[PDB]
Amino acid sequence: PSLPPEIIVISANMSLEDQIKIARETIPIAPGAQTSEELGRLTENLKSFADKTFGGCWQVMVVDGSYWITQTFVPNMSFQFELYNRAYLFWQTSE
Amino acid sequence: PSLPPEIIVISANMSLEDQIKIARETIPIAPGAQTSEELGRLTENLKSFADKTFGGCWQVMVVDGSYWITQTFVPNMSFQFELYNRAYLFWQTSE
Repeated sequence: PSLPPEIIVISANMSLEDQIKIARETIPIAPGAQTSEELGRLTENLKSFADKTFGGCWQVMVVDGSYWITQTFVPNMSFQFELYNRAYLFWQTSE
Repeated sequence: PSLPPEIIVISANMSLEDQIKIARETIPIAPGAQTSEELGRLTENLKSFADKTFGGCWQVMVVDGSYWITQTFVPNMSFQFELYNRAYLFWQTSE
């Protein structure tokens, strides 16, 4: 057990186990979605996936493009990975 | 007064007054930067601007592209605007 090659990690504060099961849930339903409500309830079923599995309130952000974040202290789990040149940002916002 | 026409507001939890001074500081130095060594430390002198002016720790994310966030309760000031088709996201992470 390791992360699929399809998934390219940008950043993680997280166990591989939790990265992997984010992997498994994401890769099948993610590439189907292309314009805006495709993605709108995609993020939402990803958020709703995390809250069920990992606990707390989660924020899921999807990006088509390139980005730059200041670095600051970020308290909860965060996972950032590219799947087929589309970025996925996960933040647990509560426990 | 009002916001310059260049700035297209995506979301705000903020006074116009505080939105405007983000406009003021951003528009001159933001469009100049294209490289990652530019933008990487652009976000940073934007963050470092907000922390001095508005207080607390801020997270500034710049995007070249299109994006989708889940909707959730977001506690502090947040401003999101497009300037010359490059989006700028501000989050105060503490006060």
